[PDB]
Amino acid sequence: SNLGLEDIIRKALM
Amino acid sequence: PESADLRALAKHLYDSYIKSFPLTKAKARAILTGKTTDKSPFVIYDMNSLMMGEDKPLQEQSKEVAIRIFQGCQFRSVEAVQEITEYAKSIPGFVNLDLNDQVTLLKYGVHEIIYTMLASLMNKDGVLISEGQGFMTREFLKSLRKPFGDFMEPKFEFAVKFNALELDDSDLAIFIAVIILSGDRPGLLNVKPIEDIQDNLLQALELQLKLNHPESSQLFAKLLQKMTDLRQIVTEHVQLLQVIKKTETDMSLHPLLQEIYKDLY
Ligand SMILES: *c1ccc([N+](=O)[O-])cc1C(=O)Nc1ccc(-c2nc3cc(C)ccc3o2)cc1
Repeated sequence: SNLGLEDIIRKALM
Repeated sequence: PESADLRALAKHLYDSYIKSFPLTKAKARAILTGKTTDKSPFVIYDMNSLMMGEDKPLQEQSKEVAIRIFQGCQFRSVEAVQEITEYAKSIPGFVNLDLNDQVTLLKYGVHEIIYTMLASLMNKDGVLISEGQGFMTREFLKSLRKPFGDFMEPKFEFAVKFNALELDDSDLAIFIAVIILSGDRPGLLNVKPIEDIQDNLLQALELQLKLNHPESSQLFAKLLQKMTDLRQIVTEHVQLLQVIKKTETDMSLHPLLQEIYKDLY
């Protein structure tokens, strides 16, 4: 719950 | 040769869009029209039909109902976010961009794209919900208690106008790629290569609209204005955040209506 939109995106880019 | 390359770029994008997005505009419209094999969506048009619907539970409190809606819809957006991210990797030049910039471009871009997706699920009468098996009317949503009754109306207003352009998937692929390669997002490290890819995409889009819609008048121009409307729609959503935090009490909402809103954006 401290992991936001950027985490989802970064994960998906990797 | 220049034009051949603009056509090849459009095709690449279209093929990549079909690979990345299972929920296409053609599939939404086949459900909205009836062409589809299977039986039609259930229509929620009043409280009775709401209660008679159950195709989808804990007791939500008063001054949280709206924030819990925004949070919940944003969380259910993740599979879209991932789909958009995947599509973005296929846009020539994008993964050769600065990782930091890839992330920024998507962080802002996804919301505009999600609204474009939302438009495919809408017509002037209503919106598809519950994986395309339900249909919630515009009139019903507009009739709900303040502030909720004003949540969706502006998205319908945009969607009617946007859908009036009559774009298909092949057009939308390039449109969405143009939205993602916006060199004006806050915090971009190296803009030059971004605005350069977007210029190429803008060429491709112009030619695509000419070839796919030879009859139309200022379709390129009208479509570019929709980026403003999307921008505008995204910047706004905050103005809804702060009407909530001090509204003429109370914000009860029936639990099936709270469930339905979490399917929107
Ligand atoms: C969810 C369900 C229903 C409604 N509604 O108005 O009926 C709205 C929402 C909702 O939460 N919409 C929503 C949430 C966030 C944003 C948003 N977040 C952003 C972050 C950044 C960095 C840029 C732009 C953003 O837009 C838009 C809309």
